[PDB]
Amino acid sequence: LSLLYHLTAVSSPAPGTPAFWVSGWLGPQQYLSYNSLRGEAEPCGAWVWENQVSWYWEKETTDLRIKEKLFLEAFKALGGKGPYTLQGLLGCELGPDNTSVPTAKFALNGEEFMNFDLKQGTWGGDWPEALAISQRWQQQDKAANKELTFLLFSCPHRLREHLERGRGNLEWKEPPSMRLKARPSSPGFSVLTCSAFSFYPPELQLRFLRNGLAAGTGQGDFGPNSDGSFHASSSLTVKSGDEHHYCCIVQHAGLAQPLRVEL
Amino acid sequence: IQRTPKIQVYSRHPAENGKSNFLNCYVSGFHPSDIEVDLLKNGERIEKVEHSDLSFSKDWSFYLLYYTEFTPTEKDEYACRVNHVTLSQPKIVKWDRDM
Repeated sequence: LSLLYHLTAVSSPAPGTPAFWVSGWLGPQQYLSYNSLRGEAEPCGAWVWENQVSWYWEKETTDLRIKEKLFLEAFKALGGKGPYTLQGLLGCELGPDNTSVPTAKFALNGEEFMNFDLKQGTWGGDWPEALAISQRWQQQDKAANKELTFLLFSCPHRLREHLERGRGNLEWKEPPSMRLKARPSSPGFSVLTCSAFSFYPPELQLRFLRNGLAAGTGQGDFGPNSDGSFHASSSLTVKSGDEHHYCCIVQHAGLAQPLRVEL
Repeated sequence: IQRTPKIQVYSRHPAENGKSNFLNCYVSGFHPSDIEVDLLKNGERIEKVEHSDLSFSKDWSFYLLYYTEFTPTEKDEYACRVNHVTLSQPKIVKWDRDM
């Protein structure tokens, strides 16, 4: 399990729009939400009902707030009329021997450029506008400090405290709802499209059979529903008329065996 | 750099002409994060329409789900229009049913 925060500031928010915002991810589950027109970190989905160390948010909040000041101040450290886009990937994964591996990288308008080095306790990267922000934040009182705390304490403490308190959530298995439909290609051709609805966790495998023998996985496509369960589909081209010989096979955690999906 | 959106459009559950459902239009790949996304019943954008928070994939590309409740009868044709600095005019993605 990894606890990761996605952090985003843009120089010019479009009107009525968070100049900064963050979401917190326990794995592929979003536990925390924080824009900047609320200055308040809040739980999402199941994680709202977690019995927490309660004074847990007021550290999430103060943390994220302090993080936003610095973010919107990286902009000032910056050259032109822009506008800019500055991104945070910050957290830690926990692994088998009671350990944390911390993570800290940043990008500039979709391009990666800064990283927090923790041996040296700093904000590195040699390409120019790196130096720049590194140094505003460098020469800024105990921010370098406030990070390490974040990265070696606050993160592992938080993650360990989700693992104990919402373990059950982490391991929700919802089986996908299946559907195999056919639509038409060039005459002489048709496409089968096995569509999987709802479903969590995300790992899921689809494939195709013509009379039982394997006849390809297809073109595949993936994305989220809003309860944070998921959606998946694969399409496959077949000889028009050969249709009903085919079927779709879904493989997913919510299932005991694999499952057949007839047309 | 600039990165052009991939757009998908699917219901939450299996489409069943008659029961309450949920239409999702999900946009994923783009950058900058500035984006207008709207859900058309038949032609007109829809009123009560939520949209989850905005995140980004392992290469900083933002992704953004918009969604709304609904109910389809083989009258209506719901679809997803999206405009962004990189698309040249809107793309509309007709919500192909049971896919």
